[PDB]
Amino acid sequence: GIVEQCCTSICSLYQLENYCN
Amino acid sequence: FVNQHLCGSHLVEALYLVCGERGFFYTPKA
Repeated sequence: GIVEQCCTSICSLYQLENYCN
Repeated sequence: FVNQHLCGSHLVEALYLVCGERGFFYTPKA
């Protein structure tokens, strides 16, 4: 999930955008 | 600003800024 991908490891725009509505 | 470790309020803030008037969902447990 988002914590594993963006907190515990380095985030990306590609990944953040997947959580936009 | 998104190409780093983003935790807690910092992650929510990034989602807010990136997603704009779309909004977003923040699901940390899953």
